[PDB]
Amino acid sequence: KNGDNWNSAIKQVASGRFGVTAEYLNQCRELEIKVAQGAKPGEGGQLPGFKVTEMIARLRHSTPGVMLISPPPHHDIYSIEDLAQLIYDLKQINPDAKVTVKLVSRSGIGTIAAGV
Amino acid sequence: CGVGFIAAIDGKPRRSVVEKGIEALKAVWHRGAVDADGKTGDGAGIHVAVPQKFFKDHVKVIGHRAPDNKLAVGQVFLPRISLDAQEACRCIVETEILAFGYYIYGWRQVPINVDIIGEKANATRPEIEQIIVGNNKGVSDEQFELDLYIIRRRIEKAVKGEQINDFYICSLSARSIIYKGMFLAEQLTTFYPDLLDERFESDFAIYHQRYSTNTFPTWPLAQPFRMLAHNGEINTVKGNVNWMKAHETRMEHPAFGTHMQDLKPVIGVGLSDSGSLDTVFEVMVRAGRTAPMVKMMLVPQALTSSQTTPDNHKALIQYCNSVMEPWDGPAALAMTDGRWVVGGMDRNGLRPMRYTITTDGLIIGGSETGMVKIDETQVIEKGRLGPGEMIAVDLQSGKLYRDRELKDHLATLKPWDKWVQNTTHLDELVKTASLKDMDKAELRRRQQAFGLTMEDMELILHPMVEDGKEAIGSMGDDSPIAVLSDKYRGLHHFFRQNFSQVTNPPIDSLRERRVMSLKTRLGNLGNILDEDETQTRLLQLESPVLTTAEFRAMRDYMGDTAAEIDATFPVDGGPEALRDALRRIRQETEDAVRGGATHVILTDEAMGPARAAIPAILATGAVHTHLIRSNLRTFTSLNVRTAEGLDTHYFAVLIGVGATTVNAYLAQEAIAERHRRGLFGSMPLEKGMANYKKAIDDGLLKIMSKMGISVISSYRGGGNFEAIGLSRALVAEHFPAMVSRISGIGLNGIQKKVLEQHATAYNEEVVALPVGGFYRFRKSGDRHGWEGGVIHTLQQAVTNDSYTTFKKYSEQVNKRPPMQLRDLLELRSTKAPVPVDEVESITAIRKRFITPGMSMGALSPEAHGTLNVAMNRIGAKSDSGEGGEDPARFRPDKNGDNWNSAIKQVASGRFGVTAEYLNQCRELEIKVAQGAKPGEGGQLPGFKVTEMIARLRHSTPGVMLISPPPHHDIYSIEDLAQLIYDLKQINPDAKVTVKLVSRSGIGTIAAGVAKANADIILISGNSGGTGASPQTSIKFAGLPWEMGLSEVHQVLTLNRLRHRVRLRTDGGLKTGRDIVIAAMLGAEEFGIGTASLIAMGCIMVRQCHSNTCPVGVCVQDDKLRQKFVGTPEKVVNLFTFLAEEVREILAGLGFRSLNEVIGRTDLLHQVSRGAEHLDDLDLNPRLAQVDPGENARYCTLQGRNEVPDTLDARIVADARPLFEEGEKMQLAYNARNTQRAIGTRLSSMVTRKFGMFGLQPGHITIRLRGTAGQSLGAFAVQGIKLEVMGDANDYVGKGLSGGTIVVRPTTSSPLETNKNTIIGNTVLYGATAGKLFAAGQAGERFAVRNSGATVVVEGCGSNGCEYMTGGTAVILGRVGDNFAAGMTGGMAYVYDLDDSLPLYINDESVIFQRIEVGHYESQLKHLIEEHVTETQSRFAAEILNDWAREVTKFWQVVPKEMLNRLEVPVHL
Ligand SMILES: Cc1cc2nc3c(=O)[nH]c(=O)nc-3n(C[C@H](O)[C@H](O)[C@H](O)COP(=O)(O)O)c2cc1C
Ligand code: F3S
Repeated sequence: KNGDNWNSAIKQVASGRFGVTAEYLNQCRELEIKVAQGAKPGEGGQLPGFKVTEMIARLRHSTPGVMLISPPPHHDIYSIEDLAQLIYDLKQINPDAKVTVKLVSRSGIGTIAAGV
Repeated sequence: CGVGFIAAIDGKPRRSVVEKGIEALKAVWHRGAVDADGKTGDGAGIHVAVPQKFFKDHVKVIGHRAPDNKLAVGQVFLPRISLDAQEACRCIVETEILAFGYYIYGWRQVPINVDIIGEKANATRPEIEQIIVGNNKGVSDEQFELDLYIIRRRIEKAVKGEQINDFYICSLSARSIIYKGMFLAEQLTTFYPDLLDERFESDFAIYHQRYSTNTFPTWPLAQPFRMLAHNGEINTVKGNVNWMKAHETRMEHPAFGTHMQDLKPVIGVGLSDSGSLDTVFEVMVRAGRTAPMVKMMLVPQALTSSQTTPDNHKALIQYCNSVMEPWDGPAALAMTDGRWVVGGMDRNGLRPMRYTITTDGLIIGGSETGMVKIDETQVIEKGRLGPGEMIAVDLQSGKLYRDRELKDHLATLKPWDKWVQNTTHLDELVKTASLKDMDKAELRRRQQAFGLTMEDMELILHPMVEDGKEAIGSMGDDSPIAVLSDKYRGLHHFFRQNFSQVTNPPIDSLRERRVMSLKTRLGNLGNILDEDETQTRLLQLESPVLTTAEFRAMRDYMGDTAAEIDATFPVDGGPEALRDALRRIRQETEDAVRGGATHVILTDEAMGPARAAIPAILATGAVHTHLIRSNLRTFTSLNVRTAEGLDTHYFAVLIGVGATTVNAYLAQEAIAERHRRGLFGSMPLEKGMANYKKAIDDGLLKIMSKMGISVISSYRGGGNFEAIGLSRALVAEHFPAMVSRISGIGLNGIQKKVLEQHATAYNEEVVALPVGGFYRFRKSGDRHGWEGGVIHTLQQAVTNDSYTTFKKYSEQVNKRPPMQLRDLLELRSTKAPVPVDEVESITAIRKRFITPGMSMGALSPEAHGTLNVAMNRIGAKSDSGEGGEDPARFRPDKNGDNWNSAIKQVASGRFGVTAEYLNQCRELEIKVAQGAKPGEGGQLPGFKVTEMIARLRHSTPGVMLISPPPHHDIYSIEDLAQLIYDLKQINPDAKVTVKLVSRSGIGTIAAGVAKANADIILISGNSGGTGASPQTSIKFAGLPWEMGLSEVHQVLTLNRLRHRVRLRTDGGLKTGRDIVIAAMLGAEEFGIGTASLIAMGCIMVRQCHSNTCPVGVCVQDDKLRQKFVGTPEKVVNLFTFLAEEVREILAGLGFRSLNEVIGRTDLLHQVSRGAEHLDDLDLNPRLAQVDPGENARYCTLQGRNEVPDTLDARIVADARPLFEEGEKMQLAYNARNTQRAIGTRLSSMVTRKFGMFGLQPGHITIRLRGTAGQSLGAFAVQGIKLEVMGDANDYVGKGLSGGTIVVRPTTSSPLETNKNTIIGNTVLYGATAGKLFAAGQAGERFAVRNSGATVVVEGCGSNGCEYMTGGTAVILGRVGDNFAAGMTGGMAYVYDLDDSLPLYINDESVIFQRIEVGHYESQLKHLIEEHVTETQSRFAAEILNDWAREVTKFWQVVPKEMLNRLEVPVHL
């Protein structure tokens, strides 16, 4: 009511697919795809046991007080063709948003850049 | 437009100064007008020192040997068309230079670039050359400059003496040089490539960029002049040039020598006002005086009778005003000598000026602050200039003198207190002389001799001596003009007063009487180029009106030195008695003057049954003009008696023509007679005489302030009038420079009428005075325009739908004898008639009609609503008026009507003006004046302000409301272009229409307004009604609208601007023939006005100013409002009938539509009255037809005229998420001075979206870096917040309604907050609600007409909180002069450290005291807490720390009207 916009303008599609939902993908302007980040490029994001509250369980559709660790590989990205298919899917489900990949700087990234 | 000066304090030549000057020139394009092509401007110029090394190297390159003494350079514009004229001009210059024996080094042709100048300013481009002269005789510099000045005068004279036009010496000296032209101000440095060389170095630079009012340019009329650079306009130019012509005969000095006989015509011919000002300035400087002294003597400071000024400056000002008469008007001067550089203001403080000091000893002054860029880490003092202030720099000693220090250094030269002590003010003289009768028969005889009536006499005389004020009319005058009458009318009916509309504003009289002077000096004229206490040995009077007692005292004083002259002529003389009488009195007074008599007394006590009296106006004019033409007026002070003077207009016109004092003895005789019969009651004779004298003085002050003049010493002999209905020969022979565009009766008719009246008076034994019918109607005589029969016939025709009755009404209206100018005309055509059906549809001409607005405070809201309903039903456009409008009227009706308007007025009061109120409309209207009162403004009596109008106007109930005459934000055409910019910014779908009043010379203002991006002009005649106005204003002002309309159309077509602006006239239209004639003259839209009122109940009772109008139209009480009998069907039928008659007459003419006739004057002809024998009124110039060329005479483009975009656009694209979702936003930008009206378009958008108060405060915030332009936050609604870091220019916070503005120096400022200026003038003009927190000294006219806003400022200027009505203002520190004058509602809190407030404040309607109630203490505490939280000012925190000790230092200012109506008692 006070002109406060609490929504998030960029949404993420990570390797966990915790809160992804048909309604969650239309409240945005740009969607982002997560491959790896600068701290844990291989093992994916993790969340401790005593952190997840009941609200976290409702957000992530899970059991309260359990250790949640995201699977390292995107189970639907096993090759670059899978990446193209996933971008097709995302652009189909959202008719007006943009897609974005997220890489980590390493040698031999040129071919990956050209592919994406 | 703008002037500016950059000076170095040390006094060393350098390049950075010229660099800064050119940079300042390059950023002023926003103020000056724009063109269509972008290659022509109004004129620009720079004035710098002479680069000695540059020309020395040039001469060395030529081949000569450069000497060591200085080298003078002179710039000349030679004619370019021919070739042999250039040769003769060079020969003239060389033969007048080589006379003094100097040596010439040669000429030079400055290279210029001729692709920048547009084609218009190129057809009159002169050939620019320079001449280099050198001193081989070896004289000092002062003699050198004096000789060069004398050489320039001699050259100008010898060239003028040969009719060699277009030859101008711009500047010839060895210290200064001038580079001026007609190019754009920006391209200066790319037009004169000489200025690009880095070898030009100076220590002072003065730049000017003017603002023209004519499409045809002229090079020599482009500022700056030799010793001056003026911004504004000088009103008193005619009186000043006349008195200069008088003084030209006895001014001499041993410095010049025989060459003084060359400089007799000190003022040339064909120069503008600033030109004459500059030439007199240069003379008085070269004579030996210094620059500050002559600045004081030409335009002095207002001699206040207060204890704010010590006696030193008081005696100085007395001497200055004793030497020379002032030059009133708005003027911000930036002049320079060879030694001093002075900036100064006028008496009132209208134009703006701001200066800044750097750390490296450099001072930069100009009109706006952001014109030059300086880092914040180098400013030392940002100042301003109040009324009459001045700041100077001395280059020889290298010092900077501010106001008080310079005033002291001036007043410490000569013993001014002793010199001023040799005067004599005639009060103790009459007091000690007081220690040392006419029968009623001859009294009535003479009263009938001079045509005085009885009822019209007491109706205007008894209210003068009863309370001390003047009468009040209630409706527009339709009496015949001075020449079309058949009864006797004195000469004063033939002179209409003047006024200023746009070029310069009028002056208020009730709240600015401190700055007006009515002093009169006798025996004071002398050598202005001499300085000795002999000049302060004269006679002083407080007012030029004298009763018989003081007149006898002065007569006994003068005694034998007077020379009394007759003013009578034999009645039995031949057909040429008046001319011989004039010649006789002329020779008599001239011989008396040559006889050493220093006084002339015009008296006509020799009237009897055998000799008639000459109208004193004519005698005074003849004597004055003859004493001027015989080089003798400088000797004798003219003294005049009369037997007719009764009203203020008579005394005004009698003093304006040359007289010094007027004594009306017969009126005092009549007053004493009326007292001896016991009519006033218990009032003594002396009290009545005092009231009468006060009334005459106030009338004179009103007539002076009508046109922006504050000194009677400069109005005398000015000829600021217009004679309508007189021959050209007589008005050019026996009167000063005036204007009479149409001719009139000559000497024969005057004598005939005088003799006939005298025969009716004395030959027959008249026993009682007639009843008279001038003001009111009577059956005896004095025919009018509206009559009983006509009113009844109109009412019947409109109430019975009988078109035949309307035809009979029109026939009755047209058959009357000629009562107006157009009645002397007759339309004709040679084509064949056409069946009536082919004429365009009735609705097509019905849509060309409007109804001029009337304020809601004047007439009852029922009639206003009826007009609006009828107009919104028929399809035409109505007007809301001046008193705002009801908000709930913004919704349609269930029956198909709408109680809204289509045109909103933005007057000089700004009552209900709000960002919303300017949105529900189509055509904004900016009222400047009207026909019933040109220079008074709208007024509303006391008891007509009920609670409804109180909640509408945000005012106090039961108290009078008189709007200020001048627009506090329109002081010149520059501010008017600015205001039109703001108004077109706030509303995207409106066309801004200006209103005008007919007068002489309106063409210049017309062309200016056309160039100022206006859309619709509106010319009004003198026959417009009102709700309340003085009688002199109604009967003795304005001209018929035909003359003005013809003039404005011809001027707009001449400059090829007519196709860019429509035209519209109003005032006294009843029939169809007048509409067709108005269409023929050039009008396109017509307003009917009061006629509609008569079709609604008004039957010309003329009691609207008493709130008891019988039928119930102009009323504000319950009982009379219920007697309303109006109906919109009446107005519908009225407009239907008008369109029907127009259709019929246009069919009879031989055309088919209105587009075929607009702009044609070759269809009119003139028929005269041979039996009247009067000199045929030469209406020929009113039929002057100029060929339009290719653009049609009526043509106009579709839609409003475009306008450039400001920063607001960049916001509305980056804030679109706000207009689509409604969320908080914070934006940041850099703000230059060129950007104007930052943040108004967003205000309009949010007003359309959420309304006035739809968003909570601070819903969207904007930060601005640098220097904001003019009109910051104009009409910002609640929810917007603006915060600027730096300084604002002017007009900041205008029209604020709910918004929030914050100004503050940036965080790195080394300055002191409460010791510098941060904003401009007229801050918060007519705001309604919101807040304004600042840190610094404001400007003059701070928070005028404020009502509801809350403002907190640290120190302000003069006229603070003037005319306030509500809200709260918290001032910290020193306040200006004349503070809280005329305040009516609200409250003020001042912080005084020296208890100086009781000396500056105005005790008219405010009381100042100490704070006692804890409630107000807590309120002020909260306000200061909020202010210091917002801007983090250190002074506010320091106050809040020591609050328990500062609660006593505060003073409270409370209006005299809210003493009991307030909830909490302000006094315990
Ligand atoms: C009673 C009355 C009140 C008026 N009030 C205003 C006013 O408040 N502001 C204004 O600009 N003109 C005012 N006018 C002038 C009209 O707008 C219009 O110019 C004038 O009445 C037309 O002249 P007319 O009487 O011949 O029709 C008023 C006129 C009358 C008769
Ligand atoms: S004189 Fe005025 S008050 Fe009404 S009756 Fe006529 S309009």
